[PDB]
Amino acid sequence: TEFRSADTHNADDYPTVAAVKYMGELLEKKSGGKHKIKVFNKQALGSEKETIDQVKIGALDFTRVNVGPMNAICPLTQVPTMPFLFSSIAHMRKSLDGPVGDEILKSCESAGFIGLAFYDSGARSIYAKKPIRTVADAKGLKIRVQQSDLWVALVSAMGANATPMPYGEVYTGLKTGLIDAAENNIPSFDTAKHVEAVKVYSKTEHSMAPEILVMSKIIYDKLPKAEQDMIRAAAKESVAFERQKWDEQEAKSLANVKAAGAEIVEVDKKSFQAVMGPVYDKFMTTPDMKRLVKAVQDTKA
Ligand SMILES: O=C(O)[C@H]1O[C@@H](O)[C@H](O)[C@@H](O)[C@@H]1O
Repeated sequence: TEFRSADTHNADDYPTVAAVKYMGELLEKKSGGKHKIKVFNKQALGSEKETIDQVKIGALDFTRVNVGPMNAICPLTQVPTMPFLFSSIAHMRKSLDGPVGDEILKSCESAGFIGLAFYDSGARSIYAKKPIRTVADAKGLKIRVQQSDLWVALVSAMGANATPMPYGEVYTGLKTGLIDAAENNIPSFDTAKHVEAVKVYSKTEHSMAPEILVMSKIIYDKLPKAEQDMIRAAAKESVAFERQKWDEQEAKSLANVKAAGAEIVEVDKKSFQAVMGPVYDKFMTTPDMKRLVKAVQDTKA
């Protein structure tokens, strides 16, 4: 069959878009030409939030979204959203590739989603019209976050005025002054044109919230077991491809924003990490959550 998958990013060569297309090619091979995937980027099938609900009801086969908007519906996705959980990108990758990531993916089935893969999204940092070098600078900042209570709390802990909005509204919000800041990785800041509106990128690196690729359980459950396995394998094998493309995009977008006049500011990251204890207290509240946070931070370099 020809499955459909959604992506919010406009660029046809964005790493997450390229990665699901690659998955589709692997799936065609593994299935002897039976199954294919068509990727609808440019949020053609809806915002992230909208596509998650379409997948839930079986109207959309796959969606590639950030863990952020999955935080309430698949609560263990909150774990890798947590601020300063991972010590580095390498640590994130090892954690998500291993039993921690796999447990989180499997946990989404109770909510109607087959978790298939985590894709790299770098580290997220604040961008604004002024530098944010300490949490004191963040106090009162009118900043957009993704649509989850955890995300609101995470940035609120910095003293900022966190405002949940869908991604597609961010560019205009920054241009018109409806919001004064947002936060994201460099490729997003670049490709969504946020850099056109605000130039100061303060490297708070306050989350490494990865992407998650989910399939509709309703659709998955109707396929033969052997074909379910093909889909799982194609997804898993696409992660290495996504990561290589992601590394390349990080470099390209950094060059782009620097050339466009972005001011990249180094910060006292401990200023920001020092305020996050209560976010763990308020959100990492179940035994599974506590065990997974510990498992991540027990992971050896
Ligand atoms: O901030 C956001 O909403 C966006 O952040 C980007 O990093 C994710 O790639 C994209 O999936 C999210 O929709």
